Parts: sequence; structure tokens; C-alpha cells
Amino acid sequence: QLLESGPELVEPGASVKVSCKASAYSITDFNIYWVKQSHGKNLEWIGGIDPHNGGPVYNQKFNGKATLTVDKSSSTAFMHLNSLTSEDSAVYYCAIFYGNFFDYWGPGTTVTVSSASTKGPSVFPLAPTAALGCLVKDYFPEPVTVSWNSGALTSGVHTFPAVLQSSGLYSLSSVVTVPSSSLGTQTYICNVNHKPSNTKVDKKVEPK
Amino acid sequence: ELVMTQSPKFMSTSVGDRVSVTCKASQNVGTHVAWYQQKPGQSPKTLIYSASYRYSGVPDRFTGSGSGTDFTLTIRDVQSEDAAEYFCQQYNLFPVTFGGGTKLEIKRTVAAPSVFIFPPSDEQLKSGTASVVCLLNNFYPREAAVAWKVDNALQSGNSQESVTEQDSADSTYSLSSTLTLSKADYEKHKVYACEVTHQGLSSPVTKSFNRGE
Ligand SMILES: C[N+]1(Cc2ccc(C(=O)NCCO)cc2)CCCCC1
Repeated sequence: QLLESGPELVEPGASVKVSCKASAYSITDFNIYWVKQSHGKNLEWIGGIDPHNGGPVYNQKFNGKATLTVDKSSSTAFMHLNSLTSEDSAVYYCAIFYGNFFDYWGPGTTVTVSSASTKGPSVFPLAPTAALGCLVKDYFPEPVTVSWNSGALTSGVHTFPAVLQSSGLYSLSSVVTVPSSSLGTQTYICNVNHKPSNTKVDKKVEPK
Repeated sequence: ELVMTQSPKFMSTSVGDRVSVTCKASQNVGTHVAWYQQKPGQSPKTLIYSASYRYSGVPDRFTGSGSGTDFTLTIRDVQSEDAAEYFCQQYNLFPVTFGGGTKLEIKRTVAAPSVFIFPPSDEQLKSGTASVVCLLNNFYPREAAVAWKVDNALQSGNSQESVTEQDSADSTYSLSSTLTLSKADYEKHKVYACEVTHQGLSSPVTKSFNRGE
């Protein structure tokens, strides 16, 4: 039930404000905190704000780097990170909770600090029990999402972690396996979205 | 800062087994500790609060216990969908701190990969480059050697690999090897082959194709 501001590519030394808001309720009448996930996968509590007593609580490690505010009116929580360095590249989550009831995390906001510019991917068909797929090549920054037949196809889908090639551009392929019989009956379209570069492409994969 | 040292760092075990993760606090933190599970491609999800109490919808085969500085998460009927990284959390004293984590892989019978090879799109070639992809699908264990050959000369330096997290349903892995050449390089040779060696195969299997046919 939580939404978060989109992925981000921020130049070193510059800044970034991440938003977070709930769909059917106000997160602002519950406790809200933020958590940073970095080097591989590993968690660090940034700080949090309590709905019933003014003042955000900060972890010293981030004192000076992180500013937490809310806007009770619009039910939105914000995290402002200043003076970004490559060590601020991470997935940032906003979490909500109340006493011993729930404790629910948001989807995540990828954040890459780098002077490079955003580049959308080239999407190439990986032409065909049989396997088929899509090559999603030369995009920056991470991440990108791939889906098959607008979500309709989920069995046997295999999407690979992206590799950073020497050019400094990311690359990955998505694959799916289906019945060979199905090759002349079902159309297979992979849909790629790269939010950062406002790049969204549909690619028909058919037998060459 | 309160340190939470968690172990083991990594653990592999069969479906139906019982295993336990542990965390050591550096200061009695009472029972103000939670346990989180994070599945591949998802945010962490709280399993336990107050060391031994479950959140709604969390299966009973999960249980937490201990106090002071000694905490334990035990999983009693390990299921495939259990494949994840687990974390403990101290919240008795700010700043809140997390343990380093425990990666839980699942032991399954050996299973040989299914090998598929893909030629570059006639559309990619237009732009200057050629990627020849080789897919190894649904195998175990994760260890696998892939060799590229072109006109029977073995390749090195122009390929890259990627592997998926263990599948939650069948506990297999899938891998992709990607051969990147320049258009010219690609049109120089004819036979393109990917050889796969895996302990689930009595002898390396090869999937190849000829350029332009
Ligand atoms: C969320 N939590 C632990 C916890 C997580 C974050 C905070 C926190 O950041 N609080 C700032 C003041 O509101 C405090 C406690 C709540 C209690 C059950 C276990 C999970």
C-alpha cells in the first residue's frame, strides 16, 4: 500500500529529495522511518519521526547527511540527502508501523550518484519446449523492469541481474520457456521500462 | 552503536529441515529485537517482534526466542519459498541496528541444465554490435562451466555471466552467458557454439548454430 518517488541519477555533490505516501490511509498518523540498503544487501536505520511528539530521530552516522520531514496535510513523508557521494548509492526504503501492529516497508528507491547521463536501453529480441527472450542492452542507470505479455505471462520467466559492461552501461536479458507447439499460436511481447530515461518499449519476439 | 553479530553468514539445507539463525547483542537489549525475511527482488518483511512474537500471517514454522544478548530464529519445516536472506534487528536503544544477515539457500537433488543458444537479432547487427546469448536453464547446483567456441577456437575475455537467485518454486538456478563481438567479428566466422559442463551431465553438452542459416 506504499508508493515511493521514482529511481534517481544524481550528480555527485548535488542533492535529492525522496517522497513516500500511502494510497488509502495517512502514513503521517503512524510512525515512519527510513532504512538504507547498500554494499550488496545490508541494512542501516537512517532515522524516523513519531506521529505523537514533534521531532525526527536520527542515527548519528547520518547526522548532517539526512533530513527527515513530513507533511501531515498531504500524508507525505520526505527524506532529503545532501552532498551525495558514490557511497550514497543505495536502495532507500520508507517504513511505517504502529506499536505491535504492522510494520510495512515500501518498494524501494534506487539512487545512483554519478556524473554520467541517463541512457535508455536498446531492446533486442532473443529469438526462439522452447526458450525465447529479450536483450536489454546499454542502459544507465539501474534499474530497469521487464515483463512478459503485459503481466499475463509469469511462469518460467527468468530475468537476470544486470551486468555492468566495460562501457559503463548496464546489460541484462529476460527469458521465458514455453511449449514449442505454442510458437505459431501465441504472440510474445516483452515490455521494458527504464523510468530514469522515460524509456518504455514493447518488443515482439517471434521465430526467426 | 549497538552491534548485532548474526550467524551463520550462509546456510544450505533440505526442504523439511529445521535450522536456526542466531544473533549476538553487545549489551543486554531485553527482548527488543525483531526478525526480518527478505526474498529475492522484494523489501524485507517483519516476521517477529519482541523476540518471540509473530506478526499476523507469519507461519508458525517460524519462532523467535532468547533475550539479553542471545537471540534465535528457528525455521521448523523449511520450504522452498523460504529461500531468502534473514536479518535480526535491535530496537531497544537508538540508533536501531541490523545484523549483517544470513543467506539461506536450499539443498535439492542435482538437476542438469537445459541449454539454449540465441543468435543476434538481425536488428542489433545493423547498429554495429553482435551479442550471442547462451542460456542454461533450471539446474542445481549453481556451479557450472560454460565455454564459447567460434569455428572451433575456444574464447576468453569477450563473455559475461549472470545467475538468478534460487527459484522459490523448484529451487533451481538459471544462468546466461553473453558473447559480445563487433559486427565485423561476427560476420568473420560461421560456427558459434556454447558448451556446458555441469555435474548433472555425464559429459559436456553443446548447443551451436551456423551463421546465416
Ligand atoms: C518498527 N519496529 C522497530 C522500530 C523501528 C523504527 C523505529 C524508529 O525509527 N522510531 C523513531 C521514532 O518514531 C523504532 C522502532 C517497531 C516495533 C516492532 C519492531 C519493528
